[PDB]
Amino acid sequence: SMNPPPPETSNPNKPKRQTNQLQYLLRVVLKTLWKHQFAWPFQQPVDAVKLNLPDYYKIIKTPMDMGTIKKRLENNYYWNAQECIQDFNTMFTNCYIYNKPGDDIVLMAEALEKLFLQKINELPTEE
Ligand SMILES: COc1cc(-c2cn(C)c(=O)c3cnccc23)cc(OC)c1CN(C)C
Repeated sequence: SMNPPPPETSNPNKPKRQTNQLQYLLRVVLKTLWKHQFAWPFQQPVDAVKLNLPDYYKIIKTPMDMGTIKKRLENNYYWNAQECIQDFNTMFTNCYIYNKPGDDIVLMAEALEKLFLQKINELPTEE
């Protein structure tokens, strides 16, 4: 019935770096997932008000979405690739916690996560 503030996508107090791995995450991983036919439920924060999900933010206390991850990558928010991978994992895990197995949203998250893992296993060695 009321949405929380969305996750931050900038913060001058957070340490940040540019790495070839973070470049890969934006140019390959995020690009591939963003354009996927099943991307759209994950491209913005869950609007629990508009979607009539009064329980969502009573269950999901660490929200994350690909729109936020996209902005964090574009804004050079991360210190390393593992911080970004964690955000993706939070997004997927939130979906499985809130929804039921076999739900359409869970099947779509599972398809995206399979592709995410295929791309992550080709993550370049840090130069
Ligand atoms: C970000 O946008 C959307 C999210 C969801 C959505 C996402 N996730 C992750 C969920 O767990 C979830 C759980 N229950 C119900 C809905 C969702 C659904 C959408 O449409 C049905 C849109 C589309 N909006 C333009 C309306």
